[PDB]
This record gives sequence, structure tokens and C-alpha cells, in this order.
Amino acid sequence: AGAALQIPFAMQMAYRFNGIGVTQNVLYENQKLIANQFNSAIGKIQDSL
Amino acid sequence: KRVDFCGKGYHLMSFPQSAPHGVVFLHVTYVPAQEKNFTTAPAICHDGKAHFPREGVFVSNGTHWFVTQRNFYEPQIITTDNTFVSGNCDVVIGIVNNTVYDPLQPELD
Ligand SMILES: *[C@@H]1O[C@H](CO)[C@@H](O[C@@H]2O[C@H](CO)[C@@H](O)[C@H](O)[C@H]2NC(C)=O)[C@H](O)[C@H]1NC(C)=O
Ligand SMILES: *[C@@H]1O[C@H](CO)[C@@H](O[C@@H]2O[C@H](CO)[C@@H](O)[C@H](O)[C@H]2NC(C)=O)[C@H](O)[C@H]1NC(C)=O
Ligand SMILES: *[C@@H]1O[C@H](CO)[C@@H](O[C@@H]2O[C@H](CO)[C@@H](O)[C@H](O)[C@H]2NC(C)=O)[C@H](O)[C@H]1NC(C)=O
Repeated sequence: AGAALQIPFAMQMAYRFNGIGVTQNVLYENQKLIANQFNSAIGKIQDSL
Repeated sequence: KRVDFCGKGYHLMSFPQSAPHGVVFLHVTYVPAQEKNFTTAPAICHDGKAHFPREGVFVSNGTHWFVTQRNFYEPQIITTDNTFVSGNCDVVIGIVNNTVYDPLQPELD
């Protein structure tokens, strides 16, 4: 929508969770588990392809 | 609400106009500019508890901490009604020490 505005990644995932109804309190207390989920899922999709 | 469907940027409205064998839309759109730089933090620790913003974001110009909305700049002092508490802050990453003002105490004096 205009000029790029820098933003830390975690504070962007917090906005994206607020976007779907889950409060942002959930993300900051479960960050490591979500990171591991993400990495494992991307590894599995790489292997599947 | 879908982005880039009508215009470039956030959308306000549109006006139609005729043509020989077609239609012409005039889209009115909103575009921000004249940015700044700020230092942030995902929460605030006070009295052993963690406070998160209701709707907004934490900013700091070096020595003071404020809460502002995302798309515009208008600082407000951190009260205890626009921030909500959740648990204790020993597992969150990025917490910052500070003090949070409350409105009831001065009015009780
Ligand atoms: C950050 O902004 C605050 C808010 O303006 C500055 O603190 C105020 O400075 C003015 C004069 O410069 C004083 O009259 C106020 O008493 C200060 N406090 C408040 C709460 O308004 C502060 O100097 C700024 N710091 C930097 C590094 O820019
Ligand atoms: C932002 O990043 C910097 C550097 O990537 C972090 O600073 C590091 O903090 C750890 C402590 O957790 C130290 O062990 C490192 O030595 C620091 N790095 C450097 C280069 O000094 C900083 O903690 C990060 N901020 C947040 C909020 O996560
Ligand atoms: C924020 O304040 C807390 C509490 O004052 C600090 O944590 C203590 O720091 C002192 C000295 O650095 C230690 O002796 C204590 O063991 C710490 N824990 C407790 C429970 O008192 C903390 O270092 C400050 N800074 C940050 C970034 O949290």
C-alpha cells in the first residue's frame, strides 16, 4: 500500500493471530513450539516434493 | 476489504461514470507517508506481572514508553485500562522493565 515499513517478525505473527480471533497472548508464550512446528512442516513438504 | 481489488492502498469509495461502450471507475484511496523510527518491545513487566496492549503497539523515543495505533502516530500514556495482564513474565522474549500508571489511586487521595 506504499513504502515498506520494517517490523520484527514476532510482532507480525502477533498481528496475524489477532487477525483470526486468537488473542496475541497465545503466540508470545508458545513461540518455540510454533517455530519447531514450522520447521518440521517445511522439512516434510520438502521431502514430499 | 480485499487488497488491490479497487485501487492501490486502503480503500474509501468509488464513483462510476459512463463511456461509449464501457464504464469508468474513479477510486478514492488512502496512502500514508512521512515515516519515523522507533524502538519497540512486545510486553511490559511491572509488579511481577506482564501487560500486553489491548489494541495498538508499544513505542519509545529513548526514555519514555507510549502506546500508539498502527497506522498513525498519536502517543498515549500507558494506563491500566488500555492494557491487559496475562500471567508472569519469565518465558516471554523481549520483555522490558517499566512502570504502569493507574487512574484509581490519584482519585482516592
Ligand atoms: C521523548 O519524548 C518525551 C515527550 O515529549 C520527552 O519528554 C518531555 O520533554 C519535554 C520537553 O522536551 C518536557 O517538558 C516533559 O516534561 C518531558 N516529559 C513528558 C512526559 O512530556 C523526551 O525528552 C523525549 N526524549 C527524547 C530522547 O527524544
Ligand atoms: C535482538 O538481537 C540482538 C542481537 O541479535 C540480541 O542481543 C543478544 O542478546 C543475547 C542475550 O539473549 C546475547 O547473548 C547476545 O550476545 C546479544 N547479541 C549481541 C550481538 O550483542 C537482542 O537480545 C535481541 N533482542 C530481543 C528483544 O530479542
Ligand atoms: C528488571 O527488574 C528485575 C527485578 O528487579 C531484574 O531481575 C533481577 O535482577 C537482579 C539484578 O540484576 C538480580 O539479582 C535478580 O536475581 C533478578 N531477578 C529477580 C526476580 O529479582 C531484571 O534484571 C531487570 N531487567 C530486565 C531486562 O528484566
